[PDB]
Amino acid sequence: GIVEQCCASVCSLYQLENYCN
Amino acid sequence: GIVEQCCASVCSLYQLENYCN
Amino acid sequence: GIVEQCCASVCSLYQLENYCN
Amino acid sequence: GIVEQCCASVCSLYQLENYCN
Amino acid sequence: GIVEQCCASVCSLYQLENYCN
Amino acid sequence: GIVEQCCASVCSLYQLENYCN
Amino acid sequence: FVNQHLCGSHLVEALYLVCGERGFFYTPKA
Amino acid sequence: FVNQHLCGSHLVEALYLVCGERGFFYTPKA
Amino acid sequence: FVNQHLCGSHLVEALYLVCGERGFFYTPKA
Amino acid sequence: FVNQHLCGSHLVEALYLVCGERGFFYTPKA
Amino acid sequence: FVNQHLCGSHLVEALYLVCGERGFFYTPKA
Amino acid sequence: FVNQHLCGSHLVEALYLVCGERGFFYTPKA
Ligand SMILES: [Zn+2]
Ligand SMILES: [Zn+2]
Repeated sequence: GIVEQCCASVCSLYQLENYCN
Repeated sequence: GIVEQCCASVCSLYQLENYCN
Repeated sequence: GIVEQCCASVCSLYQLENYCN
Repeated sequence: GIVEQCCASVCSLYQLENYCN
Repeated sequence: GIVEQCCASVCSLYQLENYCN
Repeated sequence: GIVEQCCASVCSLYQLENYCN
Repeated sequence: FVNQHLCGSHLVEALYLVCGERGFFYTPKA
Repeated sequence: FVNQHLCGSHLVEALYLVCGERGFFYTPKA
Repeated sequence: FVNQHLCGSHLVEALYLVCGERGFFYTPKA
Repeated sequence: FVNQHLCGSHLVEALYLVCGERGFFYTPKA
Repeated sequence: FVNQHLCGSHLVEALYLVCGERGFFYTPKA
Repeated sequence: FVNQHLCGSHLVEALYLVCGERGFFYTPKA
């Protein structure tokens, strides 16, 4: 998941938007 | 909501547990 | 300045990009 | 100590209460 | 106390050193 | 640089002053 | 534990602390 | 914007900044 | 993305997030 | 509440949240 | 170094920074 | 003051505290 990917690898702010309400 | 209870007013750690999944 | 725009008023992440080197 | 244990291993919020005044 | 000096008023890093053990 | 040294090794607050305006 | 005023990012930091692995939902509008 | 390495509470901080008033869901694996 | 009130250290945290490796300048006086 | 892995300033943040107005002592080993 | 308004968790973060390994005591009531 | 191990946003926090109103430049290598 994003939680894992952002920490194990790397992630972008655009990817984080998918988790907004 | 959470904001009205924890920011406007004060709230306990126990109350915050109501927002855990 | 940045402070007047993001703290006094509100600002977007895009506006913050103006301060990146 | 708690400082070490919380970081080397894991610790609970209940254990952290022992350090309050 | 520390709060009255650093939050109500302003204080320097040097003043904060008075609270180190 | 300071960014690297502070994280790879260690740095002091006095060294960080060199980066202030 | 004591009561406290928690606003903005400080509120979500506390939720992260309390909930941990369980995860949480932050919903201002609710 | 650039790619970021976000772990722990640092991620929930990023989420709070990106979602703001819209709110968000923090769902880790466990 | 949404608009937000960012003050003090919270403002520099956001700059760090947005700018990342590029780096940034925080200049209150400007 | 769940178990937490807290290091550095992240621990003092947890302490501040748990103790609040009661205050606390931060005593690491060295 | 400059003077600054430090409140809540921000105040304990600064103490952690300044004191480091020495440790500190945060006592609001005093 | 003592030596500190500062990484990520933890460094920009230290910079904000040391420089305050003077402002600062965050210039990492990349
Ligand atoms: Zn704050
Ligand atoms: Zn961290």
